[PDB]
Amino acid sequence: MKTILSNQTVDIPENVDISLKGRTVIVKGPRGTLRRDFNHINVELSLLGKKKKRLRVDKWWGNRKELATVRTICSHVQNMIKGVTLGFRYKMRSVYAHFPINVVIQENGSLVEIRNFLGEKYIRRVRMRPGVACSVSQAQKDELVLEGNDIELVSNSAALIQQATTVKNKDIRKFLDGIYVSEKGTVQQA
RNA sequence: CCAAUGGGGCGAAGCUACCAUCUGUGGGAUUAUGACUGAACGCCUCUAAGUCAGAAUCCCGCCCAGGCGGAACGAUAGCGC
Ligand SMILES: [Mg+2]
Ligand SMILES: [Mg+2]
Ligand SMILES: [Mg+2]
Ligand SMILES: [Mg+2]
Ligand SMILES: [Mg+2]
Ligand SMILES: [Mg+2]
Repeated sequence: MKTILSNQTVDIPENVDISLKGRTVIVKGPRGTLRRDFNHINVELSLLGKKKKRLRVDKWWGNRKELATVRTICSHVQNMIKGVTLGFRYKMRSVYAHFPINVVIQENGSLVEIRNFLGEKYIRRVRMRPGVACSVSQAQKDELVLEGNDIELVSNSAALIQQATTVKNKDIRKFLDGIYVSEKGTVQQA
């Protein structure tokens, strides 16, 4: 049936000062600014309270499919606040059996050269979205580190190289090779 | 010269043979599929809203023809403003 009211609040930390024009939200703070346009979701955004301490999202007279769309806005706003405060440092491992996967990074995090995967002479030049920085960390042999603010762009850049390092026309249950996401965390801790 | 091209050789030009030689292209949205974020369902989840990769398929290009479709320009005789 049409549920008369569904709502969920987001308590924002004092380091962040959010605002909104219409239904598009912006989140700024220490690391940078992140925007998201909500023109597909059709809800009410109340930015109430002095010092803008909480964001409320209403849905009036919507059945189950639009009631499912209420918590996802809360989740995207909380992910954006987490990206602005802390960030998204996706650590990921290069698993191989025989051939060492040669990974190097061109243009300070914009492109990844992937070489020597199952003895293939073809190289993969996988380009990240601007905003995501790829790097090789210290004290670890096979490691790729993806830094960024937008969880969409960082995890999409992870999925690009994870689907680039795939084994074709073989048994992937035996050939356990490729670069795979290992740790999903933040840049700085809290 | 005649023998309805008399016959037999070689043979210009022209046509001709994968029987000689030359050439045959680039993108877009996407199917299947694999995924990202994320609820419904405190968790999970490729999907519900949103997003990515994606192909002899589809469409466009390149190419062939040019609309009872247009075009700018030139010259306009007893002829136009
Ligand atoms: Mg086989
Ligand atoms: Mg002859
Ligand atoms: Mg001859
Ligand atoms: Mg395409
Ligand atoms: Mg799908
Ligand atoms: Mg796509």
